[PDB]
Amino acid sequence: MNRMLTLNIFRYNPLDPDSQPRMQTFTVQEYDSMTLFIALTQIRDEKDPTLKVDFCCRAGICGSCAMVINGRPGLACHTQTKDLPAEITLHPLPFFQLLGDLSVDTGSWFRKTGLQIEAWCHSDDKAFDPTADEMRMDNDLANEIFELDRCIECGCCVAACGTARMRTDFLGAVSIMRVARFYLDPRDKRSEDDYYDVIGNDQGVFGCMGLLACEDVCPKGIPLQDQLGIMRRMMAMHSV
Amino acid sequence: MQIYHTDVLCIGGALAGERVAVEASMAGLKTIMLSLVPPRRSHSSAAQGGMQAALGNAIMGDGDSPDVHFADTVKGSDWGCDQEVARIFADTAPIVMREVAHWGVPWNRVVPGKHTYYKGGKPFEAEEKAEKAGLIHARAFGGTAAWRTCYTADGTGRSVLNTLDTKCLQYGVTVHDRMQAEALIHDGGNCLGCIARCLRTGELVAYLATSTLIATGGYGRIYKATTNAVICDGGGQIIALDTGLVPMGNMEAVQFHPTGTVPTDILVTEGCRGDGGTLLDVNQYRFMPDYEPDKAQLASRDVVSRRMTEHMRKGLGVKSPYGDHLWLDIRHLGEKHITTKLREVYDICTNFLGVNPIHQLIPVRPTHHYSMGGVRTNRDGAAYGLKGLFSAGESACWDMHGFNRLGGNSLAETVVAGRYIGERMVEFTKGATPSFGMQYVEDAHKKVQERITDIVTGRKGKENTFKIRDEMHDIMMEGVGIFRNGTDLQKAVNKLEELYDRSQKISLSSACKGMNPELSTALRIRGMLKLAQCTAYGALDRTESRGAHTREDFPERNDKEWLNRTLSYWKEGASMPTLEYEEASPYYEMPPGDRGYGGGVTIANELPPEKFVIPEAAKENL
Amino acid sequence: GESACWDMHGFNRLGGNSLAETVVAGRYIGERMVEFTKGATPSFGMQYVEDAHKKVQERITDIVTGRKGKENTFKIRDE
Amino acid sequence: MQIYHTDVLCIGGALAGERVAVEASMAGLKTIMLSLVPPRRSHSSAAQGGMQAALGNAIMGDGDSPDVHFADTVKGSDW
Amino acid sequence: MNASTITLHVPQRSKIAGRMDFFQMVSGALLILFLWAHMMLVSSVILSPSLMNGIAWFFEATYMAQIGGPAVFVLMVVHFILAARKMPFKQDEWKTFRVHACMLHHKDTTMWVVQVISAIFILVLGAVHMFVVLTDLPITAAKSAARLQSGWLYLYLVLLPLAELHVGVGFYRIGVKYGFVGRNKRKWFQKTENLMMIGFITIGLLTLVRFM
Amino acid sequence: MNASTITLHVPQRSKIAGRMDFFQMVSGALLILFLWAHMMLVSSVILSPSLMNGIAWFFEATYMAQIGGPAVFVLMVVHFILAARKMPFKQDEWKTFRVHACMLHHKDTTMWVVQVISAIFILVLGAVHMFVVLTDLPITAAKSAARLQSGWLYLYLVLLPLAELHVGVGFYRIGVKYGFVGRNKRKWFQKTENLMMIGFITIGLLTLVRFM
Ligand SMILES: Cc1cc2nc3c(=O)[nH]c(=O)nc-3n(C[C@H](O)[C@H](O)[C@H](O)COP(=O)(O)OP(=O)(O)OC[C@H]3O[C@@H](n4cnc5c(N)ncnc54)[C@H](O)[C@@H]3O)c2cc1C
Ligand SMILES: Cc1cc2nc3c(=O)[nH]c(=O)nc-3n(C[C@H](O)[C@H](O)[C@H](O)COP(=O)(O)OP(=O)(O)OC[C@H]3O[C@@H](n4cnc5c(N)ncnc54)[C@H](O)[C@@H]3O)c2cc1C
Ligand code: HEM
Ligand code: HEM
Ligand code: HEM
Ligand code: HEM
Ligand SMILES: CCCCCCCCCCCCO[C@@H]1O[C@H](CO)[C@@H](O[C@H]2O[C@H](CO)[C@@H](O)[C@H](O)[C@H]2O)[C@H](O)[C@H]1O
Ligand SMILES: CCCCCCCCCCCCO[C@@H]1O[C@H](CO)[C@@H](O[C@H]2O[C@H](CO)[C@@H](O)[C@H](O)[C@H]2O)[C@H](O)[C@H]1O
Ligand SMILES: O=C(O)/C=C/C(=O)O
Ligand code: SF4
Ligand code: F3S
Ligand code: FES
Repeated sequence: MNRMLTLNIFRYNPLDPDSQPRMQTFTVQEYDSMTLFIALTQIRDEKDPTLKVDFCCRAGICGSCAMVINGRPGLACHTQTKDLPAEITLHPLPFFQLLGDLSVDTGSWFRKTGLQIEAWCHSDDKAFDPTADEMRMDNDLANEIFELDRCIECGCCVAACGTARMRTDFLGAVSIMRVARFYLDPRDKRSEDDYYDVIGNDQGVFGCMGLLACEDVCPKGIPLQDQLGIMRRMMAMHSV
Repeated sequence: MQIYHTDVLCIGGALAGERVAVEASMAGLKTIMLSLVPPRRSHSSAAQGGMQAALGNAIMGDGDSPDVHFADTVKGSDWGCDQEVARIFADTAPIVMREVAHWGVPWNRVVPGKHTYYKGGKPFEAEEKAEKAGLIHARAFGGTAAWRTCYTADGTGRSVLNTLDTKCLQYGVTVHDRMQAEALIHDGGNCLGCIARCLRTGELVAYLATSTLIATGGYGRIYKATTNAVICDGGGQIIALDTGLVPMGNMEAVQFHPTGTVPTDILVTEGCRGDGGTLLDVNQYRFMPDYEPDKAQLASRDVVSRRMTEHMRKGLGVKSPYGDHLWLDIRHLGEKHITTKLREVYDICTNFLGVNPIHQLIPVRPTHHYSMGGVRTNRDGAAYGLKGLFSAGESACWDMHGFNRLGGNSLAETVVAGRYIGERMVEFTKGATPSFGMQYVEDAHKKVQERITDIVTGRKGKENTFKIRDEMHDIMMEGVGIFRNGTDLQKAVNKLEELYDRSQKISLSSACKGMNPELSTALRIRGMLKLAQCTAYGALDRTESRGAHTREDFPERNDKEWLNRTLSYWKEGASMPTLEYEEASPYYEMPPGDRGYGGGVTIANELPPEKFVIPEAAKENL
Repeated sequence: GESACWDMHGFNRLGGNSLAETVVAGRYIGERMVEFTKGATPSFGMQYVEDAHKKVQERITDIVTGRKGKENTFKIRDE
Repeated sequence: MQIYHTDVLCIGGALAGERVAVEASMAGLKTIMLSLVPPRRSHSSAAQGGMQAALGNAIMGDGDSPDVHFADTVKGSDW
Repeated sequence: MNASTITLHVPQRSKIAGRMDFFQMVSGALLILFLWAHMMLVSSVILSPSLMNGIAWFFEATYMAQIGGPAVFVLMVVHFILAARKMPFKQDEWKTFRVHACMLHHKDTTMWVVQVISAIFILVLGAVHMFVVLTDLPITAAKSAARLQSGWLYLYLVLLPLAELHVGVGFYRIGVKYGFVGRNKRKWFQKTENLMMIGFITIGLLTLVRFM
Repeated sequence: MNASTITLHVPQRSKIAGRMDFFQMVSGALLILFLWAHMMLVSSVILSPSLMNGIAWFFEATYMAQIGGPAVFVLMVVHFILAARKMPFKQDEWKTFRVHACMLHHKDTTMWVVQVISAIFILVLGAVHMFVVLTDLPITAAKSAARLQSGWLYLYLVLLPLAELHVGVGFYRIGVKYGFVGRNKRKWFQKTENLMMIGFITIGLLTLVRFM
């Protein structure tokens, strides 16, 4: 709504060494109900096309929009210029290998960290036939299953975790909750002891110092706080 | 340079691409999946509605069978589809839904009891099967008879692709994210791979493989308003188009979805019209029984979308700086309900719009959604003019859909279709093996494709890539809409042809760098324009109205002289697509008939009564 | 190199010449290799890399393990 | 199966092999150096004597030329 | 036998990390209960130096500073070992946690830094105070003098904030992270604990002046 | 601006590392010099009680302990902070070093682990000794013979070997690690130094029993 948004965009390009980091100022007129997706895409597609942002759906369920917005890792497309102050500062997500400008590589981390935690349903292989009928599932278990499998793998809860930013081998609220989503699933046949072998030694579960930045930065609102919690108990009670 | 090998190269990492890579890998072949962004974020993840496969478990689906599914499928497709393709698919959907459910999707299941549903803008009570408690639940969607659409709360795409991906990691599919395919590696009408572009370094790569697949999805970003994610330029289409060997099928068929959100253009799901949707006018009047009396907003899609632009030409839309629009009323549906408590279209209206659905009305307008045509395939999914090229998905013309796609059938097509096309890809790869001549990968390919990069970078040829893009957008929005006439079409095709000339001379506003993000779009402007005129010239020279293609000068369906598929090749070096035509399934199981909604005026088929039922050799046994 | 018959060593190898041959021969043969490669380029028919190659040679491995023709490889090495 | 590509494939990575990989890579060609053990430890590393080459520097070689090298090489080696 | 690596202890795997984390939390609760015992007994000079002296000669011959004094010395340092695992001693763990901690502008994140700085101060002065009063000389209200006036113990204006801040963020933390969490009960817990901390620092500073 | 990844703190890279290690070496060196002076000046009980009383009055009545007490207090804690960087707290750092050091039979490797046990014993016992004698009461040999033998301080046997063991390995290591020793001179340094230490245990243990 007509007020003048000024943006300071992080600028760096690892592929030519001559490019040092800096703060570049941009100037955009704000119209009604404008997402920072609109602001940036016009900054790029209009003034400087070599700005690199990662945009996918502009509907907010994918996770390529992740960045730091005026200090908080957040979502660019799913964040609207109403809530932000008059000057904005967009920074690339931390912890993640910066590819350039605002863009970082996340999914690489998610796949390594995925194998680390082995996030899939482990089939005891009773010789199931899609010819025959399907699994027995109550609606509410499968609904919290949806609540956790609903993560959009944006990268905000890691880039906000002091532990991770401090210790890179720490595998993140993301990874804790993912193992959670296979713990409470019956279709994944895994002993609780297997689960400890995955997240029970340190660097996942007991590496958490409890900053609660996950819970407070998560854009889609996973129940990280109490899922992380119930996981640190379930694993910690491995003791006799 | 940087040549990689595999057996199965899946160009695209989304849902079909993932299923096929998982089958090549389930039978144990080595596989590379190229993806523009991590496979998790694709456009399959933005899918809010659900997955259509005949089950029989919910009360509102009691008795549903793939007979009904096939039947409904064909009817929705305006008999524009291959009925062999759709038979196989209708029977393969359940196999695939039990399977993927077994892969851990959180399908919403049935709850025994009696519930209060919504059919029209009025609720009716209905029970739920007492003995099918935990089985897989469905919902009303599209032009279905029974409720077959299977869902996980809202994001079903997120939740089906998500376990499909965990199966990818488990079976070890090597994935190079950030790889933009550019040309295909071929010669002798034999396909050896593709040349690609590193979305990190900026130099070309050239994956070499026996069996290659095109998963790249829809081309909708050639339009101003589309529900498509900004990553959808149709890459595999533009790489199969520049070969001039394999064509594009039924290209003109562009389905518009009615409930596209007005201010952002984001899609709000059809489970909304599917559970007690209410489409209202500027005065808030439910106008669907006026146009389509019985099936109302559960009508075929191109139907509701057509009716809406009609009703809006009358003067009855709501006027916005965003343009005039209608309303979708889900406040009807209940608050603690909202498709299991959360609904994730609730967040669409919450964050992006000023509307709360349990109070106000969602500004909604017909806007661009699925893209029917694509790389033509066969019953086994091998692409047309070139050997060893395969395709599945939105980017593909399997034509299990025809001229209108029935809602919720595209997910089942990705897993149903990825499974089948994959199976045939698997045994073709476990068959004969090529000879990779490097005067194909090297001669042209790396050369021609590196050459277009150089011409777009260093040269005069100055035209700004964003002006040809946005001028294209205006050309498509005005020229080819929902309602089409002969003369605006040809006017469009003429300026689109000259824009293709202009799109060959391209310049960049920028200063070259390792990986310039501008060049990614600039080099594909030519391609965007090309398959856009495939859709336009496909629609101009098709004089009849079928499916979402509705011609104001030729409104009848005209089964006599077009019951068919518009195949567009390119061949050099030209300014215009060559248009050839091909029979829509001679297989006809359900002969041409009335859909049971819409204003259908048909010039009844004359020739077909010869053949009709001759299902002679069915290798549809599976 | 030593694996090669270039024949700068003939039927008696000159002392200190075998180091000289590996580096000198690498320089010369190498230059020539950059020529033959930088020029025309071949076609890898997989009915060669796949057929035989993998076929005949994995056949020697399977015949050595799971098969008969039972004799100790060491006795044959030392004999 | 599990196919790798390069321009220059050096079967053996030792001393001849390494030089040839170094000039192919010096001209910037994709090159794979296969070795039965890490390239440092080969038989070229066990060479204790030295490498025979014309100098002009040593006082015991003052006046030394490749003529004599060519000659002694041919002649100690028979043909 | 297994003396190189490959995996853990015994024939398969080692649970030591959880046991010891569980033991960092059990030290946190036990130390919190003590510091309640201390801020009950010794804050009784506000009420009367007779109540503090009486309940002070009460427990197991004056809280058994033979058998209970070593309890809290060994237990407080054992806590020290369990926590030093995570303390940002490395110059980059500090530098980063300070850069991230200033940019996030997020609260609980920044309180970790106070758990740390407080941690070193209450290590030294906590040990040296606990020691000077941990010795012989059975307890009186009069003895202080071991504080105050002529006394040269001026540090409970420093020890009191660092200590009761630490115990507070620690009480809050041990609640989340182990499943006593929210987010429902998260806020009631949040201002319950915030209230609890500022309340103990007040009646401590008033035990401090009302000891004078 | 740089609140991200990139590389370190200034427009190229950080120099914090060398400065930081170097100052661990100078905190070890300056602190070694203090302990020399301490066990020289106040190790005078056996020479004469009058001599230590006087040499204490030599600089401002017990060697200026209001400017020298906070010197070794805050500087000794800053040592603790700089060295705690490498201390094997993480249960795996312990687990590994214990197996590597027990399998290697290598001496100085095994001396690092005692450098550790010693360090924790002297933070606690040392902070409370340094503190109890740092609080006013200018020194008298007769009052120190007070505590020792009563206070009750005593011990220091549970301190003297741990302490000088530590200082010893610390001198040995600091010499090697920055290059002040062999090979050529190496053994002279180790045998010489082990003699420095065993001598410090002697003149300390008798400064100890003779103070009684
Ligand atoms: C908002 C929205 C909602 C939808 N809701 C539903 C629904 O409810 N029910 C339903 O049935 N269908 C729905 N659809 C349709 C759905 O998108 C498709 O039918 C299908 O899910 C897409 O899957 P796909 O694998 O063919 O391709 P996509 O999922 O579209 O992705 C294509 C893959 O190929 C990759 N790729 C892209 N470009 C290139 C390139 N140049 N080179 C190489 N690789 C590339 C991409 O990275 C991607 O991974 C919806 C679509 C949208 C946009
Ligand atoms: C003790 C000894 C001392 C010598 N001293 C001298 C000297 O003093 N002066 C002098 O001029 N010459 C000397 N020589 C001769 C010298 O060994 C050779 O002439 C030359 O140095 C060998 O170098 P090379 O790189 O060509 O081959 P090698 O050193 O023999 O290396 C062989 C390479 O091929 C790899 N390889 C091996 N097997 C396979 C396989 N099955 N498949 C694929 N790759 C494989 C190997 O792993 C290795 O990398 C000496 C030789 C020996 C044995
Ligand atoms: C030398 C002494 C001490 C040091 C060095 C120290 C430091 C720390 C640190 C750094 C943590 C954070 C652990 C983490 O973030 O994961 C912690 C946890 C904690 N501290 Fe202490 N502290 C000491 C003594 C005390 C004292 C006096 C109390 C007073 C009640 C206390 C109570 C707690 C509690 C309850 C926790 C939470 C336990 C957990 O996270 O499992 N500690 N301490
Ligand atoms: C068995 C163990 C302990 C006993 C019996 C005890 C007893 C006392 C006594 C008698 C006092 C009052 C005057 C003085 O400080 O000389 C006191 C004050 C204080 N003590 Fe301790 N102490 C013990 C250990 C501790 C511990 C573990 C801490 C942890 C930080 C601590 C911190 C304090 C503080 C901060 C004060 C003054 C603050 C206030 O009164 O609010 N003490 N304690
Ligand atoms: C809380 C108190 C103390 C702690 C935690 C401590 C611990 C340590 C540690 C862990 C190191 C190892 C550095 C490394 O391994 O690279 C070290 C080195 C050393 N320490 Fe201490 N110690 C303490 C008190 C003392 C005292 C009282 C002295 C007496 C002179 C001393 C003298 C030294 C010396 C000279 C070094 C060698 C410095 C170097 O390696 O660069 N430390 N100390
Ligand atoms: C301002 C600093 C210091 C002063 C004024 C000081 C002075 C004293 C005094 C007065 C005594 C009493 C002698 C007795 O107990 O009869 C003593 C004993 C002792 N103090 Fe210190 N000291 C200081 C620093 C240190 C340090 C850094 C340590 C490290 C462990 C230490 C450990 C000892 C030991 C081990 C003894 C008795 C053993 C012996 O004398 O050999 N002191 N010191
Ligand atoms: C309870 C445990 C207590 C933790 C241990 C004690 C504190 C941590 C010890 C190491 C501190 C490292 O010191 C930290 O980085 C360097 C030292 O190299 C200092 O020097 C500089 O560092 C960077 C510059 O690139 C800046 O963040 C900082 O503003 C600046 O001062 C910082 O001021 C300090 O924040
Ligand atoms: C640097 C500061 C001081 C160093 C402090 C470092 C903290 C780490 C100290 C404890 C580490 C002990 O390291 C190792 O732990 C494991 C598991 O507990 C012990 O394991 C032993 O006790 C456990 C617990 O009953 C048994 O299950 C096991 O059978 C037995 O072997 C080892 O006996 C011990 O050697
Ligand atoms: O709006 C939806 O729910 C989806 C419609 C479709 O694409 O079928
Ligand atoms: S937790 Fe929230 S932020 Fe972290 S990935 Fe899952 S969704 Fe994105
Ligand atoms: S922010 Fe960090 S410490 Fe665990 S509490 Fe969340 S991951
Ligand atoms: S852009 Fe798709 S989620 Fe932000």
